Amino acid sequence: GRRPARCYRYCKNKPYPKSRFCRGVPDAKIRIFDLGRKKAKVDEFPLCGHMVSDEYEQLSSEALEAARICANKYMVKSCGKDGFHIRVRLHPFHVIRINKMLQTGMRGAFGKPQGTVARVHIGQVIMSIRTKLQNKEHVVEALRRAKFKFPGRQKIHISKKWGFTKFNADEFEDMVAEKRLIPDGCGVKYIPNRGPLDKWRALHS
Amino acid sequence: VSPKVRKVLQLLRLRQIFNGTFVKLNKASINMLRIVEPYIAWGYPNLKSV
Amino acid sequence: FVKVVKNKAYFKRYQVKFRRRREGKTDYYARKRLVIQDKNKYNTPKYRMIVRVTNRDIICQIAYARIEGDMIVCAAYAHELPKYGVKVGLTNYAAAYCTGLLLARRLLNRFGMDKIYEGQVEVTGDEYNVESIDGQPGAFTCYLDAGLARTTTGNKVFGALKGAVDGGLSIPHSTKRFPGYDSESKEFNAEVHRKHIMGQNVADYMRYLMEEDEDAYKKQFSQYIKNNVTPDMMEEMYKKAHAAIRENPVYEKKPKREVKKKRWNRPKMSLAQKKDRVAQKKASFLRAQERAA
Amino acid sequence: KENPMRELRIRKLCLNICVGESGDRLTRAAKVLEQLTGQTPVFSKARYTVRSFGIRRNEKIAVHCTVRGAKAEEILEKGLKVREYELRKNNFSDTGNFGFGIQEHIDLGIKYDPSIGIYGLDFYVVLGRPGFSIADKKRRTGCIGAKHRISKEEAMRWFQQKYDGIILPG
Amino acid sequence: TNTKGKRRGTRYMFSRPFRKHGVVPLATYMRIYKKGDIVDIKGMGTVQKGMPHKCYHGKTGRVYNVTQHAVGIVVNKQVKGKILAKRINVRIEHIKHSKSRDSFLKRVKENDQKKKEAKEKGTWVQLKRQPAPPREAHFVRTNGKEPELLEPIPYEFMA
RNA sequence: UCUUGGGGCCGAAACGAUCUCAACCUAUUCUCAAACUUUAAAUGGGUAAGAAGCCCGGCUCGCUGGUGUGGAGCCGGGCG
RNA sequence: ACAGAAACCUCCCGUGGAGCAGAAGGGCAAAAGCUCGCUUGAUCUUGAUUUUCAGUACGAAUACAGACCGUGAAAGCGGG
RNA sequence: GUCUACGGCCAUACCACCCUGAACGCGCCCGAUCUCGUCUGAUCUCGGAAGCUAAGCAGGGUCGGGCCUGGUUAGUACUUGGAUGGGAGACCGCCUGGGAAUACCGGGUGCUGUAGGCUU
Ligand SMILES: [Mg+2]
Ligand SMILES: [Mg+2]
Ligand SMILES: [Mg+2]
Ligand SMILES: [Mg+2]
Ligand SMILES: [Mg+2]
Ligand SMILES: [Mg+2]
Ligand SMILES: [Mg+2]
Ligand SMILES: [Mg+2]
Ligand SMILES: [Mg+2]
Ligand SMILES: [Mg+2]
Ligand SMILES: [Mg+2]
Repeated sequence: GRRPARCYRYCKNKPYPKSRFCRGVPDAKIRIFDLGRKKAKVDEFPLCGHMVSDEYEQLSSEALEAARICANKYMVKSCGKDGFHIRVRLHPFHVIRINKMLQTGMRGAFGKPQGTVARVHIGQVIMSIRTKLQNKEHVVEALRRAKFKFPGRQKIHISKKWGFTKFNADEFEDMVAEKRLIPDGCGVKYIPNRGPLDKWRALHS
Repeated sequence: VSPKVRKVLQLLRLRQIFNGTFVKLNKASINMLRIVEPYIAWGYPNLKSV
Repeated sequence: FVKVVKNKAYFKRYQVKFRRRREGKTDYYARKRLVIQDKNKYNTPKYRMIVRVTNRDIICQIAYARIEGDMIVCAAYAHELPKYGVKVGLTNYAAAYCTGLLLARRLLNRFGMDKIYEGQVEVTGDEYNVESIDGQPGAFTCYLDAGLARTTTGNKVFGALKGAVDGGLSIPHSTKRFPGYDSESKEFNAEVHRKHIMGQNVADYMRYLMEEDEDAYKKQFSQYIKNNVTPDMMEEMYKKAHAAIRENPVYEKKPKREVKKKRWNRPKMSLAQKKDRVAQKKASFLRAQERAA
Repeated sequence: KENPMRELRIRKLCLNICVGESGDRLTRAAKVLEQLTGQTPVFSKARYTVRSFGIRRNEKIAVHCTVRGAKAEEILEKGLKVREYELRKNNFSDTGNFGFGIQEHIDLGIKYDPSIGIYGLDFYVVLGRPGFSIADKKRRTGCIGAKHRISKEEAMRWFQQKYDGIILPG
Repeated sequence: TNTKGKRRGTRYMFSRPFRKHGVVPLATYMRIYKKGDIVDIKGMGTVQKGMPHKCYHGKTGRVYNVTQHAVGIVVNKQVKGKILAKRINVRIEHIKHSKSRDSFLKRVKENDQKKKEAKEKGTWVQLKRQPAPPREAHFVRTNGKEPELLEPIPYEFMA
């Protein structure tokens, strides 16, 4: 049906989003980017491991969907359906075209949309998994398997941030004690020393 | 030789290979030497060299 | 619940109008055409007569525009008129005429053209335009700057304009907007205009109130009574005001007096004061929390 | 002691009769307002065309007028008498205004006329304090200010004191 | 190919800057331009009259004519291998006095004054500019402190 | 969260109670733009770097003008 | 009041999120938008200029100059 | 100290709320005979001076939003010129110069021209 992914591995064309100038793009293969216990509070899952791209390339929505299933199944098998929270961090927005042959030749050769791909950079995170700390080895194995669904080189890297937050894990707890961080579900809100003093009263009352 | 390098080499009077001239240094001239950097060996001569 | 329109983005994207436009004082569409001089006339100033009527005054000024701000060349105020015999009614049509005339006579006195260009010393209220005299300095030409006033017939800005043309200034205009111009017949009555200039419309109103209701009369003209201004003497009062105005239009500035320093409003708090005030508030809040516990 | 320039007053009384169709009825409706108020009203045209309502755009479908000053109070007394000086808390807008409706205009002390018929109408009372006109003038127009505005409570309080009225819950 | 349209490609060139739309400040019309002036052309989209053609945006010229609203400018335009002196008519909204010559004019005056001040004093002053010379010798005091030793930091994969 | 709907659910039944899921609003959060943008490079494009300049005194004008004002032109002169 | 998601009246917020014949892009808030009033600068005329460019033509457009008018209280604006 | 008329730059000046305003002002305010215009003297126009700073307006405030300006982000991203540099490539490193922008943190919150007032 679709061409081998080697035909579209390289970011050769400018980004080609689904817009009012590109109509008729088929729906993407990946429609779910979060699964696991999305509703876990920020503190239940202090660990976060990433799959990081070593290559500047295009990933197809089929490979994102395949990896999501691959990583999720191994996590459910080893940590339970409520022991983790996965977040695919790439959305397939760039559209790839196909000039379908069977004849005009190369005349009028601009192609119709064929699918979608995500344009990833060196160092960009492909997907992330947060779970409890005694699942460090399970996270590494879950992401190591998912790599086989992608072209090119990736690295699994355990983050020093707390879960899916932007704050270093070693200093997360104290910031929560000083009310600089207020849990808001999956993440945290950051409280600066600014704005109406009334807010400070509510936090400190 | 590219057009900008070719002009700068002519102002220094280095129209031929292994041609030599003295250049008194300053912001104006030091930036010219940067343009022709791949085409010249330069440095600070001593009294014996002069 | 509905979207907050005046959110943070509404202000990041917001552009404020010109300050004088925010204040509602200047019409910048009108100002551009009034004050901008043709580029081939270079620095030749483009004068204009500013007439602004406040709730209790009439301000008449002669200004030309510069890049740093307008330079007021001459200025006359209706609150000066008591020096010339007019005590009350300093915002009516007759006062506007006196204020405008005093502006023209004051300006022409400054340039030394008052003897040359005497204007219409006898008020007929009819169309009159001064012409330059050959061999003499040209007549001073300016334009009326009406501001935001709705320039309908009888608008007092045209009373001040009439005073300035009768003073000797050259200001292009027609009679369509003087009181006494009849829209139905498209014809102008110079006697009706002469009535407003002398305030007979005010005097006729007094006799009306006097012959209709004493109480309403006292309410409407309490300060005319206090100054002994009666309907009969109004025309000669204004006539005596014009003659004195032409006799001496010069302004003598109020002598500036030193005053002991006195601050009538607060200054800005310093950073230390503001920063401490929050420190005091924070300690006070916890202190009150600890007690209630 | 309250400052005198803070007291409430009736800025204007807005009477409206949306007859719903141009023609003989609308012209008659304009006459009723002229009787009740004493001044010629002005028609209003449909902003759009609505098939169900049977109105085409730019068609006269309503007649309204503004009554101010002493006449505004006198007519307001008529309408509030017909309502027995009873209003509902919801009838008061959050901006300090209120209004009510009347089913037959004859109830307002207007003698019935065979050539005119009967009509309903709307009463909307716009309240205000002195200084409310700074926002309606040309030169140096401004906003009245938070402390100077009128609240639903203040208007409800004013209605009770001015007419001893009753504000029905609901 | 491309259209030959007059205002093609000026989507950003002629638009007004951010939060600077609306009225044109009147000091734009209070400037005095004289024959022989140097002016920078910058098309303004608010005024659609006298708009200089896009090829003249960002070029500087010499004023040769002044009318009620616009000026005549002689501005060099390069077309292939030649440079033409083009005479354009541009409304004074789209131009502004160039500051390029000022630093020269400021220098002309200070030179003539120095040339006159030093002359009466029987001395000699520098008038010509010079390129920045190489910095002369100087001592650097350590102030009894040892310069901080610096080392490259270890690589750490901040992903 | 009642400012609207879906499920229920005590009911005599209501905007009475009870929840619950949606939409809605409020701060957050992941990810994007050749035909988006508040910002904003490098490289680049004009111009200027004097004698055709600078500064004086005067004359002409039908142009502009409160003004022997303004601008332009012309004439003599001093400055390398 | 009839009146409802939607008729008309009122108050409040409203940087334009509308409108400006049309494609899009720019521009515009006491306006370039909407509504009234008066009107024919969409007229007569010689040159210069700009754009495509060969620095030819056309077309379109830009500053002026000479008349005749419109409009406005006027400054001005208008030869589509 | 500060206001009024006309301004220049056009948020450091805006927006929200709160406090305070001496004198002169500027206003709110009171009326409709006249001028003028409305369904309506609400607006516009006109004639006034009983009352009031309630509001506009002015000054001050807010661990205020915005705006302005610095720091950090960062010599990072990007980039001119160079190599018979690496790599299957994708790309990457170095040499020679230039060098950003968010989030985050701090500070500031109109200046000023002409004319005329008030303020021992
Ligand atoms: Mg095959
Ligand atoms: Mg391609
Ligand atoms: Mg006007
Ligand atoms: Mg307030
Ligand atoms: Mg208009
Ligand atoms: Mg003409
Ligand atoms: Mg007082
Ligand atoms: Mg009134
Ligand atoms: Mg107060
Ligand atoms: Mg702040
Ligand atoms: Mg200030």
